[PDB]
Amino acid sequence: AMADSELVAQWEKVQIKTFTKWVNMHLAKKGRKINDVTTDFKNGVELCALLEIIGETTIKCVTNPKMRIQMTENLDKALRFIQSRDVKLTGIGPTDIVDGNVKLTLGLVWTLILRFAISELSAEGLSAKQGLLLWCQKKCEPYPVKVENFSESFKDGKVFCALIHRHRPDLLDWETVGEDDRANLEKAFDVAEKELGIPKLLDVDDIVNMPRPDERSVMTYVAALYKVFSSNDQVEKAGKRAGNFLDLLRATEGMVHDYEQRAQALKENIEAAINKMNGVEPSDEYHQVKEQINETKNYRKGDKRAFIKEQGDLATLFGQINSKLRGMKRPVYVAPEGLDPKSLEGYIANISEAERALRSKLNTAMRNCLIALRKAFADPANATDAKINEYRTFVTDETSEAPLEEQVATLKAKLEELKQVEAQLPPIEEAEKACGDANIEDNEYTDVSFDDLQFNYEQTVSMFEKKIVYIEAQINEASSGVTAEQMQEFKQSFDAFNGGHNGILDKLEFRSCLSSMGLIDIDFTGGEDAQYDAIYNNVTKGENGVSFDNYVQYMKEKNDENPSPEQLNEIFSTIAAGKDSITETDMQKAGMSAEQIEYVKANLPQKGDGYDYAAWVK
Amino acid sequence: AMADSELVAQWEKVQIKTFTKWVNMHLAKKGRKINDVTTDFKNGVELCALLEIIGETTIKCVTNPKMRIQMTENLDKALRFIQSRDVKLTGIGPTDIVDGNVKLTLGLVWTLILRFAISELSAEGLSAKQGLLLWCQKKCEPYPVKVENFSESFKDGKVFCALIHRHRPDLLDWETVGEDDRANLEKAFDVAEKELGIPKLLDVDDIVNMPRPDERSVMTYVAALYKVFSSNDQVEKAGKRAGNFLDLLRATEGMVHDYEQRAQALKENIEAAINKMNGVEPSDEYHQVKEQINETKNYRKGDKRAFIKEQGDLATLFGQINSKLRGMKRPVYVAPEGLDPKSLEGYIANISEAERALRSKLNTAMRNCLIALRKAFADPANATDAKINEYRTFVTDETSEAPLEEQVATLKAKLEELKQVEAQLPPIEEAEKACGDANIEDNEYTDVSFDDLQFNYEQTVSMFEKKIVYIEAQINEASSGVTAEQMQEFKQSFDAFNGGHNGILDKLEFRSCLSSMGLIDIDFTGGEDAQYDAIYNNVTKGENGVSFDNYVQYMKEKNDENPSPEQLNEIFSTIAAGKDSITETDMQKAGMSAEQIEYVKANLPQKGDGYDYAAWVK
Repeated sequence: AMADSELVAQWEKVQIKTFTKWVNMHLAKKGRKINDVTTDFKNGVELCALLEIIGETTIKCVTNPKMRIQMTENLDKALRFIQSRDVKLTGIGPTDIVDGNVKLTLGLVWTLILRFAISELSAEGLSAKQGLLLWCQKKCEPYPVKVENFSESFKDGKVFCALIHRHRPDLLDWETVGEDDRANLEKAFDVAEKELGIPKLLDVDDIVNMPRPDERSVMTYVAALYKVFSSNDQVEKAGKRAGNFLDLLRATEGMVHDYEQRAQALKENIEAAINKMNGVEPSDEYHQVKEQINETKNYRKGDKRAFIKEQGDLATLFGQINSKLRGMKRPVYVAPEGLDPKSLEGYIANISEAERALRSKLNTAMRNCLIALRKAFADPANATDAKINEYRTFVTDETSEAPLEEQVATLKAKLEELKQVEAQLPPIEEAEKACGDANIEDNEYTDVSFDDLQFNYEQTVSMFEKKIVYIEAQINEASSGVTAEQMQEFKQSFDAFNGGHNGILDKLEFRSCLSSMGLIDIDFTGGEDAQYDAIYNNVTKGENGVSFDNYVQYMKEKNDENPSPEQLNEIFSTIAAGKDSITETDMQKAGMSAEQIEYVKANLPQKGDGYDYAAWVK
Repeated sequence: AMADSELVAQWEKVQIKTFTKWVNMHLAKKGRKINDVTTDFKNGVELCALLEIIGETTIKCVTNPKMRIQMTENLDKALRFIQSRDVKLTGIGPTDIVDGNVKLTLGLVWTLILRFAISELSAEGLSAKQGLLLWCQKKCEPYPVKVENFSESFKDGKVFCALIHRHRPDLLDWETVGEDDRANLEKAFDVAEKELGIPKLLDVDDIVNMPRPDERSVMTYVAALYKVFSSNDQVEKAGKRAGNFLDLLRATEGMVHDYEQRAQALKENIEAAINKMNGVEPSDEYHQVKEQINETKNYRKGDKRAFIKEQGDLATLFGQINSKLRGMKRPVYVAPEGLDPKSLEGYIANISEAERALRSKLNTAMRNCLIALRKAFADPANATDAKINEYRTFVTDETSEAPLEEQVATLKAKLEELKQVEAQLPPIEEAEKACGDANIEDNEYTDVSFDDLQFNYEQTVSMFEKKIVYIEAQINEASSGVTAEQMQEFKQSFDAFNGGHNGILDKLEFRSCLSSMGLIDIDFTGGEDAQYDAIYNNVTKGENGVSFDNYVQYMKEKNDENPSPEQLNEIFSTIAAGKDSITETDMQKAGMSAEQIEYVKANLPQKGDGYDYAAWVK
């Protein structure tokens, strides 16, 4: 019977803890927390922040008021906001909150619970407390619970469970509740804490011990029932975070499209290039293989660069996107068969093999091409040097005992044959020149030169021609008055003066010849010599040019001008008047230029009084 | 006794022939000849030419006078010249010569013989005939001859011989004359004819037959005695011809000096060149052998040309001078030993051999030089490719069963060793480049390239580094919250973004990295991003750069932003208010962008009314 009064005190102790737990449930949204409503509101600051959250209005209370006037001034403005909303003002002034009056402060925390948690639940004749009760009565209708108030009804804790299942059957089982006061209460409070976001405003020990739980406290835990809604409606903002999370996944999905676009391009472009290398056939021509070698240099400078680089970059892309997935705890991306990075690396290894196989083909094409070019020249140059030298040996061979007229037949034979090789020379000149265009600079094949060929040819032909004329001259020594060794001299000069093998001496050629022989003082280049013009007319019968026959006729006439050995004897005799030794004196009387005389003196032997010419008969 | 009168007639016959023979002896100097003095003077022309030779004066008689007046006019002027010189005029008029009077004409031919042959031989009381007789008497003093007149004295012919011997003992022997009238006479007349130039004015038959030879005739043959002098004094002009002959020989002698000067120069210049070729030592350097090869090209273009040409020209000079000698019937010129044309030809053959021996040495220098250059590159390239590939094989070999912490020790071992080969690469690059400067274009020695070396190196080192980090990551998976496959992704991106091996991410490098990951919209090149600047400050503690440790710390914080699999479950539950299948409707009420919704619809499986997320718990 005594129970009544005793009960009220312990209720106050419970009501102070639960009212505290209700304030910092809203304050925690702003990082703020309080220990005790009866002491932490004395400065007015913590009330303004609580009013600002539940009120959606900016109050500017003085952040740490030290003197009583700022605290009281604080509560005039902060309280005036409270009073603006139809909360029951009743007794309270600002000083009542500064001075820390328990029962009035609890009454003030009570009014803003009705105003800000359950106000709208007024319903055409229903207070905040009543409508909330009817709300509770509705929600547990399927359940074997008896709900009369906010004390006795809640004590079993069977009604706490019935509210959560009705809204969320997912997280709390019903076929569970029995004689475990502690279990069902803890069951509810932890469920509210972990998935509903409601703090355990109520202590599990403090309810099982008491005859009745405090109405206001349990009424307050009713604000906690809605504060679970309140939190979730703010966790719909937390649910909008998953929109950013959705964005990230959708972006990550996109970059795999960029990978696959690029990976396919690389596979395409590679297979293509391999084919171009595999498609080219190595040349035979040097300049062609040179260009073919140059085209592989063009690849390695440009596309090869690009093919290795993109492969790496795509290995990086792949790893970067899977970095994202792994970190967002979604399953890893695997690429479509043969387009994963390691298969991409393999195509690189495939083209790195195609080029090496083609450069190998092309190296060897160059070697073979180059040996060809050297053999092009060496093999015929060797064969041709051999021929021109066999003929050389032959005209050099002094010894033949056969008749002289037989010698020239045989000689003229061999020359005709050797003259035939002349033809095969200019192909050899080509092949040497072709080696110079191919910048070849050694030839293991031949030590011969084309110039050596031409010189050996031209030399050996002259040796043939020179022997055949000379043996011709020895046949005709008989019939005509010209020693074979004299004909040689004539032919030697004539041929030396006739520039081509046009078989005649020009007007101009003849002059150069005679000026050499000193038959006219060398006036050959410039002037129009009346003397020469007369000599040339004479010599060239109608050949417009000096036939060799006409040349020899001229020379014979020049020779015929000269005196005989014995005719020259008589010439001297006449000077000396028959003396064998010729004195300077009688000779002088003959009147020769001193030059003439000194020449005699220096030439022929002195024999006493004069000089002998019996030596000159020899 | 009767003899007297008979004798006079035959004398006239003899006197006409000898007077004729005397006229044409002088006329022959002008190509003119007459048959008969008694008939050939009737036109006056032949007398004028005879007077012009013996008189040294130009008469202009009418060249062929047809009418008697020109002939007579002719003889007035021509006779007047005769009369000018103190010849005895006596009876003769011009008509006497036209009419062809024998005795007067003979008398006229007689006077000009005295005037023009023996005049000056008048001597302080002596006629022309007498002084000539005393002249004869003097000259035969040593001889057993008796000289009284110009008839009987000369008949034996012993006096004719005595005159010639006295002047010229050379050509007619004295110990000879006997009873041969015919011999001594013929002996004299032929001697006078061949060497004295006097025609046989006297007939050998006509003297032996007669009692006396005609005085005037034999007197005339006395003019022939002097006409032999007269001829020789004109053959002193013929002796001046030998001055021209002397000139020719002296010129021919000169040209042998020009030959010897030139032949010596050629011998000198050749021996010298041979020595320069024999003196050069073939190079080892390519560019050097190239230049050495080029110097032989310079010879063949220039000096070789000149050396062959001068040799020929001097063969021509030699033959030309001996042409002159041979034609002037002097003995041939022989050249001083080793400077004759055929020895000159031999020195040509000697230098034609020195060049061929040197080009052979130089060909081979090139070949050996070039093989060196290829082996320079091929041998180390082959050895080095082998090493980098043995290490490649090793990191490729998947299989080792030994502890993971042992694997990384062993791995880091091999990498350190392989890293050592890095050094030997740039010498190989040189040797390849050196082959390009030596324009080598094939290499039988190696199919390797330097680029292949560098790529195989750089690739294989990355493969080592990538395995060692990954096995490092597997050791530290335990202690720190990062899967080894996640570390790989981090390291792969980081290394990909750090340009050098400076072990940090730049301000600039970090941006490029994050813009890639899309952690800020790609504003990386241009602008000064307040956001990024704030992020960079945060991340780089004081490294002025992003340490990898700092990079991983950043990435871990980005990962920590993401929700749990089961945390994400609760996020969905809250949207559906505890429904397992999520309807478009309640979700829509949550207010996601339609893009978000369509993404869900397209991603997760439809399970009745809504879409399942039990799949996403996996």
